[PDB]
Amino acid sequence: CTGLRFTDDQGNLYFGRNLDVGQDYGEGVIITPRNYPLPYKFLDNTTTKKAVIGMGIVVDGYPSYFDCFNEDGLGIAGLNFPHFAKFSDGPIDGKINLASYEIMLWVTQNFTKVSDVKEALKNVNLVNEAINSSFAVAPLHWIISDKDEAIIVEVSKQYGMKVFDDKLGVLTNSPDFNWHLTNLGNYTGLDPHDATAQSWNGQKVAPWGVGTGSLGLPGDSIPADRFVKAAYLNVNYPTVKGEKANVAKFFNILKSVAMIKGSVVNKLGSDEYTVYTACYSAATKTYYCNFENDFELKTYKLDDETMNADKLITYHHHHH
Amino acid sequence: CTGLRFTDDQGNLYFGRNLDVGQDYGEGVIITPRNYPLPYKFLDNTTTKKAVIGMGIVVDGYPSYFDCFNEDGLGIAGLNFPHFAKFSDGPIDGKINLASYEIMLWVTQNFTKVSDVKEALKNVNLVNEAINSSFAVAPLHWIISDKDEAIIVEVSKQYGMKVFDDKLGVLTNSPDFNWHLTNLGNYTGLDPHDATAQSWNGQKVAPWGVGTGSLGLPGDSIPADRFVKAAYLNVNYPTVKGEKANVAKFFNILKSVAMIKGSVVNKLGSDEYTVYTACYSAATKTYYCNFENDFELKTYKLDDETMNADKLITYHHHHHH
Amino acid sequence: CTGLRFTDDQGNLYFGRNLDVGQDYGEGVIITPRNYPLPYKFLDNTTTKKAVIGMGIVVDGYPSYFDCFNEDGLGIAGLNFPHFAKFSDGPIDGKINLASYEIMLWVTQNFTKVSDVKEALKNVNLVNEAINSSFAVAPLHWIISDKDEAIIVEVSKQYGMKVFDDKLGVLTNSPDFNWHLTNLGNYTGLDPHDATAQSWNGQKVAPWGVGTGSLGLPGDSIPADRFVKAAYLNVNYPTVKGEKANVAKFFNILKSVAMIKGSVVNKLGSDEYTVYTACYSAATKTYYCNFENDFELKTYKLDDETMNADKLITYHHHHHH
Amino acid sequence: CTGLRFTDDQGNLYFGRNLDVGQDYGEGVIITPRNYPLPYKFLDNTTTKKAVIGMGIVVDGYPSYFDCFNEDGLGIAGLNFPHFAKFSDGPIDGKINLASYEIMLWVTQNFTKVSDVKEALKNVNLVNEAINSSFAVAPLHWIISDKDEAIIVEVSKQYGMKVFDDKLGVLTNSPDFNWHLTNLGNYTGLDPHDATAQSWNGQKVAPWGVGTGSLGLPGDSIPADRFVKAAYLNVNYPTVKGEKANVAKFFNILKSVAMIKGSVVNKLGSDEYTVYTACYSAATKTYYCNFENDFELKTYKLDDETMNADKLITYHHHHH
Ligand code: NA
Ligand code: NA
Ligand code: NA
Ligand code: NA
Repeated sequence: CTGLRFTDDQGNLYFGRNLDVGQDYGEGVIITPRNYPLPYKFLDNTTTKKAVIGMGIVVDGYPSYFDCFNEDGLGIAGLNFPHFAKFSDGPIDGKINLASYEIMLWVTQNFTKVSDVKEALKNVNLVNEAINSSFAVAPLHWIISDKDEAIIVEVSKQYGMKVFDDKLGVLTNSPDFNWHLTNLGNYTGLDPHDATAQSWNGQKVAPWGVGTGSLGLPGDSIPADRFVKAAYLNVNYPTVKGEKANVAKFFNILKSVAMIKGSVVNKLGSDEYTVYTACYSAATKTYYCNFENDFELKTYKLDDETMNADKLITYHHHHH
Repeated sequence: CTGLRFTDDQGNLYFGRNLDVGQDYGEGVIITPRNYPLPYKFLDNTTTKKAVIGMGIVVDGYPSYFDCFNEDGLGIAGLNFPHFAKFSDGPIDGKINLASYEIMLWVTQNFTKVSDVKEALKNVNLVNEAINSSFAVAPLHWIISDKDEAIIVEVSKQYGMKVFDDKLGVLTNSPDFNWHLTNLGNYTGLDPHDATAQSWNGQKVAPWGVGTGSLGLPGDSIPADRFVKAAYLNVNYPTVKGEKANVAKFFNILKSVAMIKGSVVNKLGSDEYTVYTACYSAATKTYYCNFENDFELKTYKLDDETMNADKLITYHHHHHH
Repeated sequence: CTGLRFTDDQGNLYFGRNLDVGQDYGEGVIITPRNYPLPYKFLDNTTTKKAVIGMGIVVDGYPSYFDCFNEDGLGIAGLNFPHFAKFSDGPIDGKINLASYEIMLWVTQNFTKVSDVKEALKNVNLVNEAINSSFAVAPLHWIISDKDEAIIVEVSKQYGMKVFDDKLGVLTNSPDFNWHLTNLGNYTGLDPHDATAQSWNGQKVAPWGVGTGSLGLPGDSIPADRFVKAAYLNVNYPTVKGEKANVAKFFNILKSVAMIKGSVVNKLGSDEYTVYTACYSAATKTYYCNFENDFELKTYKLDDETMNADKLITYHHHHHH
Repeated sequence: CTGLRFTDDQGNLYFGRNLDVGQDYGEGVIITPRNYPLPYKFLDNTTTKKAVIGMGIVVDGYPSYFDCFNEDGLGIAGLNFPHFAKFSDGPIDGKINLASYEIMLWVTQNFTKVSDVKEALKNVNLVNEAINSSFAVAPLHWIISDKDEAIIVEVSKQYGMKVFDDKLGVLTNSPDFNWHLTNLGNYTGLDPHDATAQSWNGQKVAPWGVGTGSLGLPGDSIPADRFVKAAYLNVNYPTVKGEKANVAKFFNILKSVAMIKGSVVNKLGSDEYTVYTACYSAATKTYYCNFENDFELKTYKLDDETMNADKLITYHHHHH
């Protein structure tokens, strides 16, 4: 998995992710309308006040999102953080206690600004607790973004709860976010500008084509390598104008660091690959995605009809 | 540029390319119908006998293709081959003489099997002659494919004319094709299979995520590195079923090795990037494409209307750079 | 700099380092005998009780070691830790307070087991104090080893004081040690075993020579890359028998990751390179070393003469830079 | 294997090689004096006119050299060229026909200048013929050097006999020399100069230590990678003065690209590693070497005693 965000020139946000998995989770697009029942394990039950859209599954009427985005332009994506993620073994007195899966809707239902999320997370405790008996707790970390800033939320057995500002606009998987940030200093030799002809003791040594400035840029799917590549691409990609160009830019970057089917076989014998790429445009309230076996962009929208529906709106699962 | 071909389980061909350039050329999609006038610099002028589709420009009524594909399922793509490509000073008596730009139509008009193209090429001579004085001769090499085999055609100052079988189904830019083939032996350490946990003198060293067996796979846009990655992806991608799945597999692979805007600045100061990605599906006679600033797939078809049109059918030019 | 330790089949320790710098420091080999005066900034002044040998300079009669090893087979080496290393503003009541330069002698004089060093360090405080106003406080971290275990000591602004067990037997420079350890998981794809011939869609792709399983092993002098390579070599080098074979194995490994003159120019314009490589053999109490411009092994020994000398024994300084 | 040459400021040559093998060949240092019997398979038998030194084996009184150097400052080293090397299946009329193993002494006995070797090789045919019944033909290519130039001699089934000028002063193994030269253009992004701090969308990304300019320099033992690294090191290493400094420089470079024991296991189950590193100094007529298990430099010399001996002078085989 790779998460990505950036803005156009006028602060319109484009924010999304690749889902890179080794099995089928049965997910599909889900629109949660306003005034939908919203239970909490350790807080008063309530109802949604904001409509949200994203990809996920429905568990006894609870929309469990892999990524979701509210009508006000703030979203969150959950990505794998194995060997690090570890939540509290029980709620703590005086904290805002959330089972780790509840963070998706807690963030999208109560906030519109990342700066506010940041202040609220100072009294939040994430609890190691599953939705129900037949689910395990997923070892996730999260990227949260509005149009002004993105933060990384990580709760690990190594370091506890840490919240990072993410100026690169990217997130992958393990190890922890500061490790990845530190790793970038080893890639300062990268340069978009091509090299030119040289004399190696009088032997002409010259580029055969363009691209020689990025010698050393990794192209495999190791999380640290996708991180370096996605970060490099995102910060050097110019700002572009309009919905079509920005959506295209989003998919150009994430299809570049996609995990290609057949190139990764996990230790259990299964292919791991990017099953879908998705982008939320806050300006149009539109969720764009495509699939490993179906490349044309699909669109799903928060609008006056869907934001006010009486039930969840769920699209059949796209068969991988 | 990266060219790519493969087939599905029924022998349906999927064949196309990325165009990675640093300036605008005015190109767009062009259908050339049957019975369209076809001049030759050094051969008897004639008319097209098969319809073709692809990307290119029209120069004084002559469709000059970047890539093109005939209704019988054989296609060709021209890619840059700098510091190598060199053609004859003039025509040669006894040979089939073509200005190098004429090879696109000469191949798509006269053949349906790459086997026949291979035999005819033994008597072909490519000439260093431009279409007119406004254009320079482009230093190209070519990939040609039907459903059964793909070949690379390179005509160089170093080696003369060479024709290679291309079992990898990929082509990029310089150096020459046998150089790239030889390079693959240096990457036999790549493995789709993940590593597992190890004991480094009792220190547990274990992967953090999947992908560890492809350690060393280059991610940059140097032609050698795009060749290795593109070949590695193509040969390990499973054969898939149906038009939608195969077209998506094509774009999945070529977008993986696309040259991303902002990441490559040439020595003249211009961004080099993939301005379009195109796929020809021989089974539906459909040309698919999308662009750096417009990701939706656009489709264009050779069918009973377009193949018997009375003129060139030209779609508008999408601006870039 | 790269520090390295391992043992032979009998538990004889071989422990030393490369010094990779961009200027001359005047260093040379120094034997400090037993019963030599030993002042402390924040502790009762005393005398040495064990003889030590290593590389360093003498400042007003005080041997300031870059690395040093005591007659009981425990040693320590200081390596650069920039952008991390930070020590206390002043001493702290109740702690064993040391100016950071005093750690070399404090360790080699008071311990023979790394286990005891580990316990004492829980009450140690390192102070940001130079030896005098002519020298700046060096931003060091340390590797300490006996025959049984090696530890890394890092005192940083980011993390305070940390002590790590070092099963890899290696240390380089920044970032912090847990960062490097974590990095190793990304290199689980490395394999000493050669690849063999493969079929890439029927194209034979086969190694041209041995070594193909270590595809992706970095060859540059970035501290992260020297750490990965040095750890990989050390853990896969077989245990060897005898003094000559073990000393050679040591130099084989450290010369593999040496920083070669001319290949690294720092932002101030100076060449950074390995000016010397040194190995302490605990079994013979012998310090071996050679230099960038003099490859013969020079040897210096702690024995009954040098350990009971009446003064510091200093060998001449070999000029560099 | 890696071969290396360079000169000091006054044209004194330093020239040698690593031997990287997976088994023991029983080789040792051999001095061949003047007037020693020198048979040829396809030419008149003669005697040596120049003394030579180097590493090799003795086969029925014939010194079969892995590398050797004549008293006049010209040397040759044979290195592996598998899957390419292919010699003539029989002598050709009108050519100077040499069985491929005879080239070592033919070059060192008849020439002092590489420019002369170059002209003579135009009428030379290398023949696929073993020393005797119990030896196979080794698939070698060669590096030949005097103080002014080095050439690469390659006879392959792909390309026939080719002779290259070698301004890099290095040679490894397969593939062919022009392939390696072409490969350097892909590494033009390498720079000895360190990178400096950068702003990745306002995130400080800065080197943690020196060395960042050579991002992408390979450190494994694949022949193409040792070639790139050795070439880079040799052309950026400054010229140095005097015998000690130049011998040290030689070993610094070749120990850097050495094949370290335990890091390479071949498909038959054996470790491959650098068993010896050797350097001939033409100025002192001294052959320096050390070994994987014995690091102190050993020296062997062409002098008035050894150049005029009555038999071969052979040192017992160093046991690996
Ligand atoms: Na509740
Ligand atoms: Na004509
Ligand atoms: Na004191
Ligand atoms: Na004879």
